[PDB]
Amino acid sequence: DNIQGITKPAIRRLARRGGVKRISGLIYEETRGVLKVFLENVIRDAVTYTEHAKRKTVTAMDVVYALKRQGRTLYGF
Amino acid sequence: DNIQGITKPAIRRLARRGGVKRISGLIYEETRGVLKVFLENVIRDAVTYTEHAKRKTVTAMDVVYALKRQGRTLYGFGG
Amino acid sequence: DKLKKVLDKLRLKRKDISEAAETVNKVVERLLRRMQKRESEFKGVEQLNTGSYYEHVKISAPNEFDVMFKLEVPRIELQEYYETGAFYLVKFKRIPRGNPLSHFLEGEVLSATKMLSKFRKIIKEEVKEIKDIDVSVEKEKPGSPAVTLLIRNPEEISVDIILALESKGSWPISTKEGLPIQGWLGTKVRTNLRREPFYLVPKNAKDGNSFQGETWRLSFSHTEKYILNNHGIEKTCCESSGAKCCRKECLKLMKYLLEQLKKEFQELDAFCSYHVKTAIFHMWTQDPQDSQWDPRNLSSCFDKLLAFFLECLRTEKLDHYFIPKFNLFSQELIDRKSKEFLSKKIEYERNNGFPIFDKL
Amino acid sequence: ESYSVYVYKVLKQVHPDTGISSKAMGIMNSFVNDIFERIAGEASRLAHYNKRSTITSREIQTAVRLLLPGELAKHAVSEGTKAVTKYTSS
Amino acid sequence: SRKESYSVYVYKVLKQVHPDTGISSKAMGIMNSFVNDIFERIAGEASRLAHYNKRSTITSREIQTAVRLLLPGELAKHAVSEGTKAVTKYTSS
Amino acid sequence: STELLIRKLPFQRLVREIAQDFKTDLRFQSAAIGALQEASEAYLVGLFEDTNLCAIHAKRVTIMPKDIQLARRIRGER
Amino acid sequence: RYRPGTVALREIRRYQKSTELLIRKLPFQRLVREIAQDFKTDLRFQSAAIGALQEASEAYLVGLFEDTNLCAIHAKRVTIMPKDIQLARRIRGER
Amino acid sequence: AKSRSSRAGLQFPVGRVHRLLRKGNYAERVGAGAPVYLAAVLEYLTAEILELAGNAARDNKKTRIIPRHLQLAIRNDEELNKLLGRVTIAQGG
Amino acid sequence: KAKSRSSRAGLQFPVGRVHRLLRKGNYAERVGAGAPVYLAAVLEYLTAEILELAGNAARDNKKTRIIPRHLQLAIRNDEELNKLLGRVTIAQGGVLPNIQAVLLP
DNA sequence: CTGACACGTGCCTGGAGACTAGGGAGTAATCCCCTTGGCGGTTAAAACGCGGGGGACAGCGCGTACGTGCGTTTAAGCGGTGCTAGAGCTTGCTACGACCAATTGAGCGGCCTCGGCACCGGGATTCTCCA
DNA sequence: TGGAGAATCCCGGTGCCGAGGCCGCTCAATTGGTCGTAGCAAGCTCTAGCACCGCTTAAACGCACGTACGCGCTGTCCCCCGCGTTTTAACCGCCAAGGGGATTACTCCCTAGTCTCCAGGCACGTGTCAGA
Ligand SMILES: [Zn+2]
Repeated sequence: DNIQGITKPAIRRLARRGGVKRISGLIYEETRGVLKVFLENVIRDAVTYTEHAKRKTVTAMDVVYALKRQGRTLYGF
Repeated sequence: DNIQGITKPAIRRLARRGGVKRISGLIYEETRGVLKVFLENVIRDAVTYTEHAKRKTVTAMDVVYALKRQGRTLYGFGG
Repeated sequence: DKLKKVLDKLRLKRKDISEAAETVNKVVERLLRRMQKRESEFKGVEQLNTGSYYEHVKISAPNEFDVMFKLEVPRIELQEYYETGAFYLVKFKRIPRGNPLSHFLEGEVLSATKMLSKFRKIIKEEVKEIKDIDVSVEKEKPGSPAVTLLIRNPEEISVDIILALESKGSWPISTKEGLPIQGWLGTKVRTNLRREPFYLVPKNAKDGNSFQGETWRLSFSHTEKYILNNHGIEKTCCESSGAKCCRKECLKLMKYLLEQLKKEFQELDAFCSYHVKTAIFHMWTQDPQDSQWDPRNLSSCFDKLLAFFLECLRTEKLDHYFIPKFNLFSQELIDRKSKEFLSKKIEYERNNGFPIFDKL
Repeated sequence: ESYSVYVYKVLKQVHPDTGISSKAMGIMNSFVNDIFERIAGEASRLAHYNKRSTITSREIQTAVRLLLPGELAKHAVSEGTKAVTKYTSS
Repeated sequence: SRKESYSVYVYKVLKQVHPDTGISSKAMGIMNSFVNDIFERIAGEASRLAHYNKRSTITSREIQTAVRLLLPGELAKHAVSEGTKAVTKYTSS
Repeated sequence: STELLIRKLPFQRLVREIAQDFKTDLRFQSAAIGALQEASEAYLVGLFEDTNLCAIHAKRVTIMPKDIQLARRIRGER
Repeated sequence: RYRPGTVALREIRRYQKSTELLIRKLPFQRLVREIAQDFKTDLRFQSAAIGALQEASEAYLVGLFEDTNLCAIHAKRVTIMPKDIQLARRIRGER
Repeated sequence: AKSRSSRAGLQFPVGRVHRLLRKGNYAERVGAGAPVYLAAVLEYLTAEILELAGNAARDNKKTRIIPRHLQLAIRNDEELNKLLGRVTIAQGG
Repeated sequence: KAKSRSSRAGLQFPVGRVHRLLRKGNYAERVGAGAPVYLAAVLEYLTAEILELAGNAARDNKKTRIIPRHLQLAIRNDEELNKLLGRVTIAQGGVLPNIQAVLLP
């Protein structure tokens, strides 16, 4: 019930920015799975980077490195 | 020129290895423009390495390094 | 002579083996079928066509039988603890989808206690399940991992089924210099035999201290059966067109000699019937297919059999055929007194015309 | 440290009347760090391939040509070469 | 001159698993390339870790982090358990 | 224009729930979730851009749960 | 006379079970040298460099066809088409 | 006295670039023209992106450059779109 | 005397050569004493992991040697190795024989 | 209308200016190997033709599931108060890694044998296909 | 199902050339020591991460509804598939030669290292107007 916080009006707001005009009724359960899968792979690395520094917070540059490792550079942090 | 040396039976053999079961007639002239776009990129770099070593020959290591730079790693030719 | 008669008596023992097969094969052919669909870890366990296969190779009691249920495993890793190839303990290598046996572990080692307990539980459930075949499971003892299942019948019969992991990977590094059948069966036969799988039977050391129940010993009984059946360097020898070579017959009569000795006298309970087979397998590579494997001169066949046996007893050395650095009978495994007595017994029964074969 | 002072000087001539926010400058700094770590990390491998023990301008040049695409490379090289010809000349 | 390859050690490691099995000298080129590729992946990642934390020393605790965030899934668990099994066995001697 | 499209508190709760599966007791900076969200939105915008074509290709206008698995099968993620 | 398609499946199980190079080597060498002539003139290739380039270029095309088969099966057909290739190359970053 | 940047006729720091090259674990040594060349390359790239973004803001009538303008400038130019692809930007939208 | 560093650790791969490679390559200003031992152990682990599966593929083929057709069926039939070497071409390895079930008649 | 950028001084910390030692990189000279070019003969593979049948494509119609709007409800967003974990820096010392000698077994190159394996030939089998 | 015609699988003999074993040797790993400074250990400041709470109200939720479009069905006709005959030019062996990669020996000049003098650049604070 915590993933469901990615409300349908939000998936539609993203799709309308991807250029979609007409959205099926089954892709919300699919976008949610895709989003969760993407977030697991970045949070796993963010935690792996924080533990190494023996820190407790998960800093922003830690997420930047975790993303960079995926091949998705991120500017502005 | 020599691009036509990439025959139709050759592309059909590649397609059969890739799983394709029936092949439109315009595929071949479409594939010859894809391969020649691939090569022109792995060579332009394989020759940038070679001109850096101050060489006249294009070694296999220039090819494998230039392939790494495209994200494709080739095993079995050194490195 | 006496040898041909004892061989005919072994054929009579085959008749008794048939009498037992009548019930045991009927039991298993309908008992094993519930195992596959039971949806447990022991699902897919299939009996392996090894051992006697109705023959005399089993070397078990006249009213007793034995068979083995080969359960496959993912990526068995073998480690020999404080031993020399005689005892192995299993672990696992990386397996992408977790182990099917990820809940029989004892840390990293996979132990025979938990597996055999679950095995006996499932077997008792099945025997209580089917009513057409009159089957039971006698109580368990802690001295053997055999889950015996006594069978009711007009005359009592019993059987036991031994779990045996099956591994499809390479053979253990303790067998590299083993199975020397090159000049005898050829390097082709060997290199096509060391591709088969190998089995691990659960066996307790009963001499060590650290790990007792969590130890498995290699079993190659399938390769043993291979070499017994299609022996000879001639592809037709005992396969067609007559050509009866007597080398299995000599082994049978030697095994009968050892069994009669062990029943007659007590302390020979420390040397099983397997040592005779290892002696014969080390001897067949001593002389590949000589002219002296003919039905005549068979008394010479036994002179040489004994010769080899006594030579092994006297010098305190008989390597396991497949593991060539594992003395089956040695002081540490068996102190010298009993084997000295056995050498004396072999010497005596060599003379006086083998009195052990009068009462048979 | 940050390139936030040097980027501002470049802006002051490329667009003398335009300014840049804080978050745009933040990205500007990320961009320069990324480009540096790519060109230098390519020159490092160029030197290692030829069993050399020094990064020289002739390897920054080859890294530029290998990384920048098309008419960027042809310009970058030039604006590099001029600088070296200006530097070694003093 | 003299070219140094891992062929000796890859052949040593192939006689532990699968005795009586050899390599075809082009598969060995495959395996030499694989070793020099994975070595470089781990070493570059560990080298980056040591630099994010303003350190100047690659230790056994950065090789472990690199093995954790490069190898996928179960490979990362078994690979570290043999890396630490060899850093204790090495100091007790 | 350029502003976020998911809601911040629901996404933060999602991030913390996913993270507690790795470290038992954890805490995040304020910018370590403004970056995780800000990158996760671009990932999905791009996935929808690439899955609109896999439906145009098939002579449709309605993207379906079957041509999101194609932009992912072809991109290596699946 | 085998019905159409049967000899198309017959030789997919054949060229996937093998590892031979599926282009002719001398036409490929001529192509490689003709392309490289636009970068540097009077250039020589180790016989291993061309082997590497051909083995690297055939894997690209095999994978590209593996993607375009999906892009064709998606649109409810079996015959691949240039539009199919252009989609498979666009989902990827190639165009 | 004269900074190396002034001599080279640049805006980016030649000294800091040299120091970052030396301390960065790139190669054992670092020539004297690598700092100047790399500073020139970096200055060229940043000057280009700023030239583009400043007149991409001028279209919208805003006299300041924000992540949106840099995003658009990257995504329009055919050259910087391929160099700076695979890249996300904060509030680039 | 003169024990090799790779024999104490129980390894087959060269701890000394690995340490020299770490030092001569530009990875860091210093390299601990447990880094070569950890990294040689990991490299030996991965090499044995690939080589055992490759050898099983060779042996079920009824062969006595490992060819690149066997280091392809070992990397591409394993969930984790396939993902570790997903952007890698094994020369003279071929492809994995899959054909979609909608093409079968 | 306010907080997000612009601009100003103290200073200290990192860069500029020498100087020297030595070792990495530039040059000249030889070696040999490995890339190119030619010759000539089977002969395997590309080219070409053509009949048809199985499939791309267009058309049509129903229906069910997607979009817009409206009344209601849930909870995100801003703020304000307040405390405690823990990020970030500092100061000791110490012990671990760099470096230099001298010794020495491991690993590379060269050499040489013969066993795995690629190929052939003729069953034997086992798909496909019209029916 | 029944069976004719074809591919594909397979198994007892060639024969060649590459995997692997061995030997001399050299150079790179090892042992033993010294030194110095990176990183641990402890202690402390105080930034910023969590926590609750109350009010406003933008946004999620739910329903109605009717129209756009997804999906099956049908037809038909382009255009690939399979097979056959014929052209061609790739593959192979073989030899020659010369261009170029590789190796070795001075040698010099270019980068690292060190000491010191200090101006560029960061931080803290104040003071506005672009524009959410
Ligand atoms: Zn016989």
